[PDB]
Formats: sequence, C-alpha cells, structure tokens
Amino acid sequence: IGTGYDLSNSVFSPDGRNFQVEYAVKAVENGTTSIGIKCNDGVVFAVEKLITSKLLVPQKNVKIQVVDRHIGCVYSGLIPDGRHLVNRGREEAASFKKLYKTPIPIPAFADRLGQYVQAHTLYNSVRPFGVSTIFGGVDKNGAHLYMLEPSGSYWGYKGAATGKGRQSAKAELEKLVDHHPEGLSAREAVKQAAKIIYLAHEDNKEKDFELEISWCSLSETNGLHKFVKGDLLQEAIDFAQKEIN
Amino acid sequence: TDRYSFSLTTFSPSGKLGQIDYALTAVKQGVTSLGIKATNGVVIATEKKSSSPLAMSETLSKVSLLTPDIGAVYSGMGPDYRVLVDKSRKVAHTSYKRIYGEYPPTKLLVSEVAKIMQEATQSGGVRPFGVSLLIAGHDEFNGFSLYQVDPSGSYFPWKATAIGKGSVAAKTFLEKRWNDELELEDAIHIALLTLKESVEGEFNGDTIELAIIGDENPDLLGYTGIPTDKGPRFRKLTSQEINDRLEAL
Amino acid sequence: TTIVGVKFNNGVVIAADTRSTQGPIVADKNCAKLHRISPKIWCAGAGTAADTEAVTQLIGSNIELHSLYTSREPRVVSALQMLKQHLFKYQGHIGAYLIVAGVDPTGSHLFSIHAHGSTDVGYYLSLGSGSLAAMAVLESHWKQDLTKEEAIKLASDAIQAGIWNDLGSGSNVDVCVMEIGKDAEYLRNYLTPNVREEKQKSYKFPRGTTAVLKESIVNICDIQEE
Amino acid sequence: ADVKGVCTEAGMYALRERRIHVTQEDFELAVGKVMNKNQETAISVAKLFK
Amino acid sequence: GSRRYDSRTTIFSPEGRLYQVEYALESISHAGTAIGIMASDGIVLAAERKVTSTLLEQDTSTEKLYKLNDKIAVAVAGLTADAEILINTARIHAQNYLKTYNEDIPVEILVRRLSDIKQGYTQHGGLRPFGVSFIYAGYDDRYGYQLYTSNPSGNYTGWKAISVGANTSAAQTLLQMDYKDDMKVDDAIELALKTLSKTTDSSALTYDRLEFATIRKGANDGEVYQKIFKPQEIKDILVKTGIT
Amino acid sequence: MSLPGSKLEEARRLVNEKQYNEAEQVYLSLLDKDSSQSSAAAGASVDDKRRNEQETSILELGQLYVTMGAKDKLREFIPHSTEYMMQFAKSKTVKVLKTLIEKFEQVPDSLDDQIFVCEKSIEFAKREKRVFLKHSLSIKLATLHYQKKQYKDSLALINDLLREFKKLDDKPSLVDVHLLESKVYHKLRNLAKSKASLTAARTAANSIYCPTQTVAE
Amino acid sequence: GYDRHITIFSPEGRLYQVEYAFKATNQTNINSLAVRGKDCTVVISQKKVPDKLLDPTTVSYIFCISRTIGMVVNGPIPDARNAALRAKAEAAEFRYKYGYDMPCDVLAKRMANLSQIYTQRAYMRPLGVILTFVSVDEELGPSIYKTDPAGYYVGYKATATGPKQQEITTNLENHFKKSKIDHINEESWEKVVEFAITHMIDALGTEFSKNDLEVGVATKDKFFTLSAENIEERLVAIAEQ
Repeated sequence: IGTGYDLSNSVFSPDGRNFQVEYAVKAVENGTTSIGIKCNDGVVFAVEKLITSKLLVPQKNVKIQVVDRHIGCVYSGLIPDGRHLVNRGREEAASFKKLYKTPIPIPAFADRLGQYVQAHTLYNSVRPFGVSTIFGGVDKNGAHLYMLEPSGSYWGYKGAATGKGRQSAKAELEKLVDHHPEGLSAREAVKQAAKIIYLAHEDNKEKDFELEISWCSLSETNGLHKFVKGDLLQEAIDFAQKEIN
Repeated sequence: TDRYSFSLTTFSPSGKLGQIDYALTAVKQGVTSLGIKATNGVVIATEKKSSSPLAMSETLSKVSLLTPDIGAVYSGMGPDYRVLVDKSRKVAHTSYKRIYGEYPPTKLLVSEVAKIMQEATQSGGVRPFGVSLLIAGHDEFNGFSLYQVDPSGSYFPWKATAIGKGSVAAKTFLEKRWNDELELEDAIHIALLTLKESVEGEFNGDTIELAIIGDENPDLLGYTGIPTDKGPRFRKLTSQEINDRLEAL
Repeated sequence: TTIVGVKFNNGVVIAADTRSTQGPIVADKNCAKLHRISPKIWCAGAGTAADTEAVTQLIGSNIELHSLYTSREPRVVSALQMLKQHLFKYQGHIGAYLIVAGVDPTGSHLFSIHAHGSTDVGYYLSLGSGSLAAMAVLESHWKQDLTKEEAIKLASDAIQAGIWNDLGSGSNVDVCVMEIGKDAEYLRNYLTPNVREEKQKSYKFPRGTTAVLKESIVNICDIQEE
Repeated sequence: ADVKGVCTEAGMYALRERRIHVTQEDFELAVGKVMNKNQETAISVAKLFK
Repeated sequence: GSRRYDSRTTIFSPEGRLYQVEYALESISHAGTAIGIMASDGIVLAAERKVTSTLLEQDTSTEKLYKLNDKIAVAVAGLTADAEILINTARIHAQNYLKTYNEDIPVEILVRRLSDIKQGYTQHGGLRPFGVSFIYAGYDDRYGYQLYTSNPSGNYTGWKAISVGANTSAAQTLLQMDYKDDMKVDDAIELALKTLSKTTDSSALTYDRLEFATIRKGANDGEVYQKIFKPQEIKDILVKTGIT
Repeated sequence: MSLPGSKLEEARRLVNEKQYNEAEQVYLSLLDKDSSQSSAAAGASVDDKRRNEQETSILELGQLYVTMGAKDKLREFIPHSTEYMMQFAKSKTVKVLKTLIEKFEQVPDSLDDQIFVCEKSIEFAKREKRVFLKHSLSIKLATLHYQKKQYKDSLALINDLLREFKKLDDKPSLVDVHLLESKVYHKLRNLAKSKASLTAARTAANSIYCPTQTVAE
Repeated sequence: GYDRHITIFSPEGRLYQVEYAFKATNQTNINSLAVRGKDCTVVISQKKVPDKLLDPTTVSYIFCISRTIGMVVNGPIPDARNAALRAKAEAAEFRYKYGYDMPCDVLAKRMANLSQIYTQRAYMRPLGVILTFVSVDEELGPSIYKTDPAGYYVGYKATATGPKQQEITTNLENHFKKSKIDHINEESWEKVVEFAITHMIDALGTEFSKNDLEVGVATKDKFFTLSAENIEERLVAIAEQ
C-alpha cells in the first residue's frame, strides 16, 4: 500500500482522506462543551468553563471573545490555537470595516475565516488547526450561526455544539427545536442554554464548572454583542438547578 | 511556505537521471502522433480520445498554433501540454517579436522550449513535463524542418518520426515509405495510412485532427493589400476537408 | 499629421495622410501611420511618432496572446482597456494619440484615446495637429446612414482639404475600409493629389569630379574559406 | 532458432497440401508465417506468459 | 515535513566524497564519444553521435559542435539539455569580455568561468550537478592553440590530446601510441577518424554518425578559421583516409 | 446550390417516372449550369461566392455521371468528365476520380474505351499529383489489359507493380498484384507459375488490414 | 518510498498522488446531471442535508461565479469554497483588464492551469473537486465545461458527476443517440428542468422532494438558483407527465 500518509497533510492517504486533519478532529474532541442556540432575534452562546483547581480566579477567564462589536466567537479544543483563529478574523474584519464602512456580514465573515483554516491544510509546512468554533452575531440581514470544523468546513446552523459533551448536546438541541420549530425568544433562550450546559456536564460530572453565557440580540441589546451577567445570569443558574433536580 | 528548493531529479547510482527516465514512460502511455516532412510542407497528425461520446471534440484541441509558421502536436499527458503550449507562445513573442519584431525561426523557437523543459528537469519542487512534442515549422533559411523536443530537453531534427504508444510499429512503416521527393499532398497519404493502423477505435474526419504547414493562404491573413506579409502557413484542416482524403485511401 | 475615423452601417473607415515631420523639416514624404493591432483592428497614430509606433507594437503582442489563449476572436474594447491602463501608469509621459477602429463579433467600434488615457466614443472622431481643418469639412457633409462608397469618399475629402489647412500634412491620402464579415481593404495611396514638379535641369556630375585622398577594400561579403 | 522453425513449419505444409516432399513453395509459406509470428510479439512486446 | 523529502545531494560520504558528482560521471560514460587532438597547426574536433537513425535528419545537425565565440568552439558529451544552458551562458560571457575590454577573450578565462559554474552546484544550493563534459578547442595569440577538458566537478585540465564519453579507456590508449609532437592537421584528421573507428559499436564507421570540425591557422591572412565540416565533405575526407 | 440540386433530383426522378429520353435533357441542363457557375458566368443562382458552394456542386457531378443509365452519349461524356476533374484542384480531385473509374468499368461501354480513359488518368498522375494515385491506377490499368486479352501488355504492369511493392511490402495492394498475376498466368496457360504467385498472395493477405472482398476472390 | 508522497513520477509514468484526489471526489455522495437546453443550460443536483440542525438555506453546491457562469461542485466542501473563491476572483480580474464580462471558455482554461501547477509543485495539494461550469455564451451558445483535479477539461453535450454517475452517463448517451441531435431542444427553460428531473428519477431509482433538489439554470445574461418553493411547482409539473 506504501508507508507514509500521516507525517504530513498534503499527502492524501490511498483512500483520499487526510491525516493530519482527520487526527485534528480528535484534538477538538478533548475540549470543553460549547453550544450555540439560534433564537429568532439573535444568538446565545454558552460555554462550560471548568474550575480545574480552587486556585483559579472566578469570573476573570473567558473563552468567548468578541470580534468587531457584533460577532461573538466561541471555541473549544486547543485554547491558544483557538485565540489565534479569532485574532486573524479581527484583522480581516477590521480591513472590511475600513474599505466598505459597514460591519462585516455574518456570511462574509464566515467566508473569510473558512479560507484561513483551509489554507493551512494546503501546505506541508503549517499545522492544521485543532479547534472548532461556533460563531455568529447579528448583522443587517438577520441573525446567523455558524460552526466551523477544524477541516475548514462550515455550515449554517440552528444549534451547534463541540467538545466532549457534544453527544449529549446534539441530542438535547434536537428537543429544543422540536419544542419551538416556529422560533423562540432571545430572553428565553438564555435559560435554555443553561439547561443544555448542565445536562451536557454529565460526561464531565467528575468536576465543577462555571457557566459563561453571552448573547447578541437585536431586541434587548440592539444587535451588539454583550455578556449575560448580573441578575439575569443568576436566574438562568437557578433555572438549570431546578431542571436537573 | 516554500522550503522545496531541492531538486527531485537526482542522479541515479548506476548512472542516468531517474525522473527524466520515468517521465518518458508517461510519454509512451498517451495517444499516437506522427510527422512527415515533404519538400514543401510538413504534415502532423493525431487521434482524438474522450471519456465518453458525450464529450464534444469540436471544442477540443491537441494541435496548436504557436506562431503562424510553427505548429505543435504532442503525445503524452493532456495537462502538461496545455500549459507548455501557452509558455511557448509567450517566449516566442517576448523574446523575438519585441526584439526583432517578427516571429522567430523554427530552430530558434525549438531551442527556447527545450530550455523551458530544462528548467523543470532541474530546480526545486518540480518534476519533468510529461510530453514529448513534435514542433514542426518553416523558417526561411533551414527550409521545412521537423523537430522532436523530449522530456530530456534535447532536440533532434527529423525527416519523419513518431511518438506515443504505437511508436515502435509506426516508424518502421514510415522508414520504408519515405522518399526524397514528396509533395505535401503525397505526404498526407503516408501520414493518414500509418495513423489508420494505430487506431482500432472509430475513424472519421472528426476524430483525426490533421494539420498542414503547407504554403501560404491569403484567405486566413484577415486583410489584403500589404503584399509584404503573407498569411498563415499553418492551417488546421476542417472535418469535411479531411474526410475526402480519408476516402482517397 | 491628421487621422479621421468615420463610423458607418456596414463597417468603419479610417484614413490618414503619410507625411512625417521632425519639426520644420519634412523627415519623410511617405511613412505609413496606419498600424495593425490585429487583422480586423487597424489603428493610426498622431502625436509623437516615436511614442505611437512603440505602444501600438507592445499591445499588438499582448492582444495576440490574449486572442490565442481565449481561443476566440478579439474584441475592440479589449485593445482599448489594455491601452488606457498602459498610458496612465506613466501619467501621460508617453504621447500617444490614437484613433482605434475595428470590427469584432459585437458590431463595429470606433474610438479615440488621448495621452493621459482619456477615451471618448464617437461616430466621427478627429485627432492630430490638422484635426481642426478636417473637422470643418466633415461636419457639413455628414448625415446618418452611409454605405462604403459614400463613407470612404467622405474620409478621403476630409483628409484632402485637411492637407491644405495644415502644414504638417501633405502627400498621399491612405484609406483602410473594415467591413463587417469581410477582410479589411487596405487601399494605400487612394488619392494622390500632390506630385513633385519635374525639374528643369539635371545635375549628374562627371566621373572623377570629386577627389580621392586614398582608398581600399574591406571584404565582409563572405567569411573566408580555408 | 528461427531458422530451425522455418524447416519444421515447411514440413507441416507438406502435410497440409498432402505433398510427399517439401517443395520450394512450402518454404514461401514457412518464411512468411514464422516471420509474422516472430515480429508481432517483438513489436507488441507480448510473451508466452499469461 | 519538507526536510523528510530532501535528498542531501551535497554532503560527503564517509570516504570524503560526493556521491552525486561520481554518479554524474557514470552517466557521461554512457553518452557519445568526443575526441580532440591539438595539432601544431590546428585543432581537429570529432564526435560520434550516441543515437542514429536513417529517418533522423543528420545533415544540418550540430548537436555536438557548438561555437562559443568566433575563436573557441566546444564538443559536448553528456546531458545535452544541461549543456545547452551553459553553452548559452558561455556565449553571453565570451561576448561580455569582448564588450568591456575590446580584446579577444583568452581560452583560459572562458574555460575557468564555465568550470566554476559547475562548481557552484556541487558546493551549494541543494541542486543536482550539471553533468556536462566539454572539450574546448580555442585559439589565443598568447599560448597558440589551447586544448582543455572540464568535468562535472568543475575542474579543468589541459590536454594536447584527450577523449571523453563512452570508451574513454580505449580511446586514450590509442591516441598515446600514435601521437607525435610533429603533426599538422592532416595527421590529426587521420588519427581522429581512426580512434573513433576502434571504439565504434557500429559494424562499420560511417559519415552520418560522425560530426567533425577543425580550427586552422592555415586559412588566409594568418587568421583562425572555424570550420564545421558539412556531412558531404566529411563523407569526402572519409574516402581520402580510406576508412570506407 | 439551389438550382443544381433541383435539376439533379428532377433528372433521376424522370428516369423512373416518365422517361429516360425526357430525363436526359434535365441532366444536359444541369451540366451547363455547373460549368458556368464555376468561373462566374451564372453565379450559383442562390447568391454568395464560390466557397463551400463549389464543394457541393462537385459531389453531384459525380452523381450525374454513370448513374443515369447507359447510353451512347453518356459514354462519350466520360473522356471529357476527366477534364473537370483536373480543374476542381482541391481535396476531392482524387475522391471523384476513384469512384468515377470504378463506375465506368462496371458499365461495359467497350474494352477499348475503358483503357483510353485509364491511360489518360495514369498519365495525369504521371506528372505531379501523388505516386499513391498513380500506382493504384496501375493496378486498374492492368486489369483492363487482361480483359482485352492482351496478356503481354498486362504482364508488363504486373511485373512493374511488384518490384515496387517489394520496397513497400506488407501491403494489401500487393495482395491485389499477386492475385492478378495468377489470373494472367492461367490464361497464358501454364500452371507452374500460376500456383507460384498464388502462394505469394496467401502469405501476404493474412494481414488483418485486408477486407472481406480480397479473401472471397 | 517517496514517489507516492509528492507529485513526482513513478516507475510506471503515473502520478499516484494526483490519482488520490480522484478517489476523494466521490466520498461526499452528491450527484449532478447537467444538459444543454436549446438556449439555456440546466443543471440539477442533489442537496443532501444530513442532520435536522443544519439550516438548509445555507447548504449549497451551486455557487454563483458570474452573471453568466455558474459552477457546480462535487467533492468535499472545503475544497469547493477555495475553488469557488479563486473563480470569482479571476472573473473580476478579467473584467478589469479586458472590459467585457468573462466568457466561460476562458474561465475553464484559467482554473485548469491552476490545477496543472498544483501537480507540478511539491508544497501544493491538488484540490480534489470536479467543477462543472454551465453557461450561455454569446459567441458559442450554451456550453458545459468540466474541469477536474489533474488539469484536463473538455466540453460536454452533458455530463454528470458523483459516484452513481456511470448510471447517469448511460441514460444521457442513449438519449442523444436515438434523437440524433447533439443538444436537447425545447424552447422554454422551465421544461428542460422537467426533462432533466425525469432523467435523474429514472437513473438513481429514487424520487426527489423539494429539499432534496437544488437547481441552477443559466439562461441569457443571468444565472439564478430556484428557491425550494419554486422547485415544487416543477415537481408537480412531473405529475402531469
């Protein structure tokens, strides 16, 4: 058959597959749960952020970084690698903002990152990214939500998920879209993001976790990406307890 | 990035250059093509081949005009011919049509495309082209001349030759049928006759692409009234015209 | 040095005169200023002589390459788009003033270009130094609808009267007629109005009028044999 | 080798026509047939191995 | 990884030695034979083509004789494609020394320049060698006729008579038994045909497999004339020497 | 284009409708039109330059001759039909000529006459043209000397054809020369040499480039 | 040990590395069937959408590269967007430097050269996609050009792609033999959509609902994709056939 086929990535294997990139989906598999609920008026990201020791500072680490003022980007897998992919799209977005003076569309932005991860798979000299991102936001064309696989694949989504608890998450997001196949509220969807992080914490029920939630919504936030904090965040927390009881 | 700056043609240990040897295998996989040099023209000939009949042959090309006085026809890989035809037109303008104002002689242009060959038998990150070309033409001082440019990067002047999968049988037929006076019309009868024994699939005026480098046609010149210039010497034969000469066997 | 272009129904006619001047002195009595960008696209040049020849040559190459790589006939608009770009990047240093006429698959076209890389359209266009003179005759006698016998006259008369109202004009009026669906007809010297008056005295000297200090032979006809 | 094949092959046409001796014409049939057979396999590069 | 697919063409072996230059010379021993003899009134250059065919045009071929400048022509034996490049370099450099000093380039200068070029590739760049062997026939006023051989290592050595290509051992031995110091071009014409006749792999040597050129000072006005003989004069001079 | 078709179609139709006497005037009319159209003297009767139009015209001038049916006049046209062949001077000169000779031979208009036409063709082919055409005609000319029962004249081409295709062997045209050789030596009536050349034809027709027809004969 | 690990030749004269691309194309299981109508070109393709959670509007394999050139993609979707981006870009550039909208013929040869260079590198992976470019040209009429990872391309009377395309090739070939006219004829584009859909229902032995079809038609001076609402009006039009 020939020996090789796993030392680079601009080889193809004899079956037309990759390696590194197929190996790269397993790098993403060790990551933290991260979900996205597409509501009618925006997106709600929520992410399990583990308190891995009692020596971490609570509510001072984040894995939800904003790109421009209206696109949240949230990742799992290799966390340093993941900041670099967000960093590239802050340069790309900023270039778009100068040239055309409008906030980069979600379909335009999807297109810009996508190429980038794909470009690293075309050389033997650059390591393919081992992160999967969920990103979206609100632009002038409505709300959209994207998941970008490490393979440089992305699609539209109504709910997406990544990490270890992707098995429970994917199953729990089918239920929420069969409760409301006619759409759901962005106020409401905060509370559901809470509920589907706590059920997905059962692959990872060894430890204890901090839930971080964010939203970009047209009718409560005016289409700007902000963090879910204060009293609203504690309501969602109390919601999740009562459900898992 | 690029870190491939090391040659992938390397000396083999009992001698020879291994990539260029291999690439000549890839020449003899492809179609069969031949050229006969007369005293007033050169004829070149090839067979079309498709995936299915659903392909058109009308938009396909395998014989190309490099300059109006010099055509080419290949046997080997389709992809490599396609880019190398375009690089041939390019150097022919850039290095003799901007410098001496006119199309280059056949000896000169051949020498340039052998140097295109040469710089992919060498340099990094490249393998040899996988075609062998006949580059037939007419210049004003070496007459009609037929060449064979090869994966080595050598050229040989010829008087009739063949390349491709039926090369071995073709040239013996052509050794015995050659003569030291041929007319261009008499040249054609040889080339068709030989190409009929190397085809076993369908035979038509649409599936044999035939080209003459005869003598000058002012009906392809595009204009009249500068008598200094004399029209395309290169003239690809339409399907209708080829078909009569097929019956003439 | 004037160029006319007259667009008509069936094609387009372009005509110019053949005198080259290098200042007050008349450098050449005949020079062809009608250039061939492609077989169906003739242009002519006005402005500086040394600058016109050189870029109608340069793009001659570039458009030919284009035509063979697309495997389809050239458009006129292509020659003009490559030309506009080529002049603007030197910012009008190279003085080209061309009138580029041509038939293609999309009817007939006639265009003018100026040295900065200005382009205008027109069904009558005028350029050069004798422009002003040629414009005047044209503008009286044009009308919509011309055939080729009509049009070729009108271009030829405008250049003819353009000769006697310019000083950089002179010699023979050349015409080139590009029909639609037809190979262009280069009628060199269509109207010859001026001919040199026959000298009243011959001036042929004897042999040996001149003196020879010394002389010798150089042989470079051959390169010597063994 | 081929020379010896032209002799056996000529003897086989003596059988075909039911002659009693090898005639000159048997050599003409031999030479052609053996040659067409030898050259076909050289120029088609095919062997006796399948 | 890119490093994974690197040959390393240009490290030493444990012997102290360059595999790829050795192998290059291996393949030039396959290639066509070329012999050069420096007479005391010319240089005769003669080379026998490695391929032949009767359909092959061999009447205006000059794929072994290449002129570098007006007074220096070379015979080629090796990778012809590699040689075509350096012949065209050489021609650029020879013309260059004439442009800037207005003086005929010495044989020594052009030969050393070409050698160092080969030399650059075995030294660095990670590239394969140029497998070419040149025999240089050249004239200069200073040292008269000068004769020279260069190898892929990019080293040059003088000769009075030398043979490269196929059958080097055989050709070299023959030259030595015959060679005298008092020889003109006529003796040289006879020897060059003759050694080629002994190394040949054809049942008889013929003119269509010979390429042949001389450089004589016996051309008129005390000038060097480069003559590449036409195949029909070669056939003539082949009747004189009684080879055929 | 338009008028040449009408006239040819109508002439054949009339052979098999009304009469061949009546049809012959249509063919006569068609003939005049082709000539005139050729060197612009009636055009083509549909406008437009010669171009493709002359190519069309020729294929149906090859349908005009020996297709109307036998006749003393049709005969006489055949020595002159070969003049229009030498004029057309494009691709189809050989194509028209080949099909015409075969058709002329098939209809027996007299021994005499076939030979005359053949000789004129080989002669034309003797100057310029193709040696391929020449040598092919040589095989037909030979056949007609055989039909004449001048077997000394046929033999002369046969022996000639043969020496030539021993420098151009493995050829189906040499199967034809061997087979014709056998026919002559039958009718000179000695069978030693009749057998000898037939032996030559069987070895050389084993090429798979020989048609159903050669084997049958 | 290294001859089937960069795009250099093998002892055979083949390039296995180039060949593996052709074995990657058919792993997406997406079929395409494309016929040239009378004055249109119609291409119909599947649109597999596996999970419930994909938003179906976004799932596509019909990319608009110009007004006159669409491009239909069989093979993995990363390689699809990079071939698609390079195409749109080259279309803009052509417009820029030559002053007319790009004709398809030229885009076919342009993406072919880029394919060719990708198999004469050592640091570039050939894109494993078969793209079919459908158009209506004003000089050469409706055409189909199919490019492939090697860098060969040819025009087509019709063409199909995917792993069941051997089947589709059979139906179309019979169709153009029996009729004896190189292109399908019917004046209205709407009805070439109907004929085309029948030939995919016969060949694959499967019916198609509105979310399973995604149809692109290049007519004159415009390329559009039919909304899934409009594709049902066509599915009904097969019920009266």
